[PDB]
Amino acid sequence: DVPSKIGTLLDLSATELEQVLYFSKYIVLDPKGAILNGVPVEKRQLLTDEEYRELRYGKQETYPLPPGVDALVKDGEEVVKGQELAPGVVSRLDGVALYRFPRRVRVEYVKKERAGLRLPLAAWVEKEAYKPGEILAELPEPYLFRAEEEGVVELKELEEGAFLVLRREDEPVATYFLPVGMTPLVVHGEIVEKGQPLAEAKGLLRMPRQ
Amino acid sequence: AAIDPEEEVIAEAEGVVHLHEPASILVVKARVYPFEDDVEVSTGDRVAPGDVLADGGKVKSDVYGRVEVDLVRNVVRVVESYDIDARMGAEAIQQLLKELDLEALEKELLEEMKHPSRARRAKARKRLEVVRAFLDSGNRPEWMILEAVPVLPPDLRPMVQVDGGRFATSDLNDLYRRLINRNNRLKKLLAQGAPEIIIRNEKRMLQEAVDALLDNGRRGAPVTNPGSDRPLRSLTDILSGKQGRFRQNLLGKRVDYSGRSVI
Amino acid sequence: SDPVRQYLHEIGQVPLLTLEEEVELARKVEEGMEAIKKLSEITGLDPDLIREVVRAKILGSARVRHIPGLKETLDPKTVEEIDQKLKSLPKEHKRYLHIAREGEAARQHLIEANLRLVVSIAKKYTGRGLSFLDLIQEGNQGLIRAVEKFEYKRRFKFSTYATWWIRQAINRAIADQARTIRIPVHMVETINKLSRTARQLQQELGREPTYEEIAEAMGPGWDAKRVEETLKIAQEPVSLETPIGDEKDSFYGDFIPDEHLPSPVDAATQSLLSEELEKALSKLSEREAMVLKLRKGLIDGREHTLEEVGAFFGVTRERIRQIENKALRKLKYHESRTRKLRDFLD
RNA sequence: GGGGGGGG
DNA sequence: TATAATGGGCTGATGCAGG
DNA sequence: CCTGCATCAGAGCCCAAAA
Repeated sequence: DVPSKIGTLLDLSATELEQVLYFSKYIVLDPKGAILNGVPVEKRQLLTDEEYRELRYGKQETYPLPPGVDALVKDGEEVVKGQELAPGVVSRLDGVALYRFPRRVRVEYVKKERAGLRLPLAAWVEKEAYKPGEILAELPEPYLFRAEEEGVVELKELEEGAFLVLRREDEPVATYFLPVGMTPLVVHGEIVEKGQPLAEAKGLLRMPRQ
Repeated sequence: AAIDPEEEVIAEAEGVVHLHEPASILVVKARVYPFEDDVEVSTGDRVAPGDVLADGGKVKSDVYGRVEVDLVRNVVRVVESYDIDARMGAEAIQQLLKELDLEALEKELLEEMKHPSRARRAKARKRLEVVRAFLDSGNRPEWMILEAVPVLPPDLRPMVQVDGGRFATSDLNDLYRRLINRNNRLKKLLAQGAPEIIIRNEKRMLQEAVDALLDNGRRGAPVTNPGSDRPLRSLTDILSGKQGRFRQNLLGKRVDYSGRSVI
Repeated sequence: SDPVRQYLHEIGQVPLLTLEEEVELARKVEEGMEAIKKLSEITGLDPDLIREVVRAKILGSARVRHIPGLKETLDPKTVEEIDQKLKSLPKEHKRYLHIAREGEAARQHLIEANLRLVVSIAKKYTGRGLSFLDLIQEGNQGLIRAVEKFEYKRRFKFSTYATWWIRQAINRAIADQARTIRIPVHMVETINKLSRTARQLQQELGREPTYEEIAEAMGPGWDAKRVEETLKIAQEPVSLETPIGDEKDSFYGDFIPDEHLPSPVDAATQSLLSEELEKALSKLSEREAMVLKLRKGLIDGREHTLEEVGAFFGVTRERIRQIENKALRKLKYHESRTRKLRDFLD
C-alpha cells in the first residue's frame, strides 16, 4: 500500500523494499569493515548476490586445461592478473593457483650408487667432487674405455649420460659410469670379455645435468 | 588411493613427488600459512588479521578471512572475506524496524522541516506523519511483520456436508494449507541444514503463501484452485467490494418477516 | 519479479560438477560421516549432536536452532562448550574434526550442484495438484536424502542415484498434500489405479465402464460395491465460493442452509418443552418428581441403571425404581388431563 | 490485474 | 534404495524517475 | 519545476440466475 508504510519509515524505495522482501538482494546490518569496489560497505547498503558472495566468501575462478596439456605454473604459485597459466589459458585474477586433479604423478626416486671409471691421466681434471654439469675430462684424441671384467651387460641409460653394469651369475661384478661425450658401443644384454671397448669418449666429457 | 586395493599408487622407495597435468587450475585470492605442528583453528572458522592460527601462536593471519585447513599440503589457507552481516527477507526488515527509536527520527525529521525547495519539507512531512502516527497510537513498527499468523475460527471458514453428502469448503482452508505446508517444510529444511539456495527459495515461498492468505492477487499471480482459473478468495477479498462483508452483510441484509409479489 | 525465473537464475550460478569433482565431493562426504562416527567414541558424545555441531560452524552463525532429537538445546553456549572439547583433542584425534568440517562443506556443494536435476524431474510432475515450486522443494528434499545415502564406491554417477530419491520425494509429496481431505498414501495409490484401469476399459470398450466391468479388471477382492465405495472416498470437496454459473452475483455457499444452530422456532420449542416439563413434575409432588427428575435429569443426563442409586435419593434402592413407575404412572394420568404434550411427539 | 440470456 | 538422467510454457487520482 | 508516465481501484438496485 503506497507509499509503503514500512518503506517510508526505513527510507527504502518501492523497488528496494521488494528486493529485500522477495530475496533478490541483501541489505547490510553490520558491514564488519567490508569494502567493495574501493569504497567501504556502509550499513543499510543493498548487495546483489554476486556482490555478497565476493564480500562474504571471496572471489575465485577455475580454468580448464585442455586434456594432456600441462600448465606453465606450479601448484601453490602466486599469480598476477593476466599471467599465462597454460598454452591456451590466461588467468583473470591475482591469487594462489591450486592444482585440481593431476593426471600424472612423477616420483623422482633417490638412488645413491658407487660406480667406477677409467680415463687417461693427461686428459682428466683433478677434483674431489663433481657437481652436475661440471667438466670431468678433456681428451686430446678419442679414448676407448674398455671392460675391466667379463660379463653380460645390464645397460641403464639416463636422460644424458649412461650407467653400465656387468654381471656373472646374477651378481654384479662392476658398475661403470659413462658421462656425456662417451657413446656406448655395447647394447643391453650383450656378452663382453675383459678388455673390449664399452664406450668411446671424445673431446670434453662432463657430468650430466641430473 | 583408489576404490580397490589394486590400482593404488604406492611409493617404491625413497623419493620426491611432482604433480603434472592437472584437470583444471583454480585461482583463489587467498593467503597461505604453512604449519609444521598442530593447528588450533579448524576449517570454516572466520578469522581477522592477527588471530592465532597454528603452532601455539607462532603463525597468525594477515587478512580478514575464512579458514581452509589443508591436511595434504599441511597449510592453513585464509580466503580473503568478511564476517559481514547482510540478510534477505522479512527477517531483515523486522530487525531494522525493531531498531527504530522514533523519538530520534522525529527530532531528525523536524530539523529537515526547516528547509527550502518545498520538496524537502514535503517528503519530511510524509515520513513524519507515519512516525507521529506510531508514536501517538502506541503501535510498534515491527508489528507490520508477522511472527505468529492468526487463524480464523473454523465456523467462519466452514467445511460442511451439503445435501448430497458432498463436502463444500471455504477457500481460506486451502490458503491456510499452503501456508502450513511451507512452514512445516521450512522447519525441516532448517533442521536438516539445507544450503542457502534451498532455504532462500522456501522462505520466499513462505512470504508468498502469507501474501495470498491476507490479500490474494495483491502481489504476483493470484493463487487458484487446481483446474480452475478462479482466484481463491482471501481475507482482503472477503472484506471489500460490493460482495464484501461491509456492503453485503453489514450496511444491508436479508430480513425475516418480508415478502414480495406482483403489484 | 517472477519466482520461478529467479530460482532458475540462482541454480544456474553454481557450475555443474566434473566426474572428478563429483567423485571428490561424494568421497569427502562419506569420509566425513566416518569421521563423526569416530569422534563419538573418542569423546563419549552422540554422532547426531556432533554432526549438528560440526555443521553449525560450516553454515555460520546464521543458522543455529534446536534440532529434533538432540538432547541439548543447541545455542551458542553449548556449541562453544562442545567445540572447545573437540578442539581440545590431541593432534592425531583433532584431525578427525577437520575431516568432519570438510565433509559438511562438500555436502553443501554437492547438493547445490545437483539442483538442476530436481528441476528437470519436477517439471514432468506438474498438474497433479502441487505447484511447480512446491514440487521443487519436495524434490530438493529427496536430493538431500540422496547425498546422505550415496555410496560413491559403487562407481555410479550421482545423477543415477539421486533421481530415485527425488521421484520418491515428489510422489510422496503429491500423495500427502494434494487433497483438502487428506488421504493415506497407500489408499491414494489404489485410487489412481482405478483411473488407469477404467481408462483402459473405456478405450477398449468405446464407452464408459460399469462398476462391475472395473471390478473384474481389478482382479480378486474387487466387486462393484468396492469400486463404488472407493470413488466416494475419492470425491474432492468443492469451493463454497464457486460461482453458480452467472458468475456475477451468486455463490454456491449462498444456497447452503445452516442446520446446526436452532431456528427461532426450534429454540422457542425447546424452551417451551422444559417449561411445560417442569410445570408437570411439580404437579404430583416435587419429591417423587425430584426422584424421577434425578433419574433422567433436565440438564445433565444422569441415567445409569441400578448401582449409583444405592446412595442419595433418600430411600435405599429398589424403591426408586418403583416410585419411578408411580411417578410415571401419575404422570400418565396427569397427562390425559393436560394432554398438551401430545403435539411434541412430532 | 475488475463483468453479464430474463423482469421491473 | 544405484545404466544415465542437471535452467518452465475504460476513467480519475496519485506518487514516480526524467526532460 | 514540471510533466509525462506508471500503477491501482472505481465502475446502480431488487428479483428470477436454469448450476
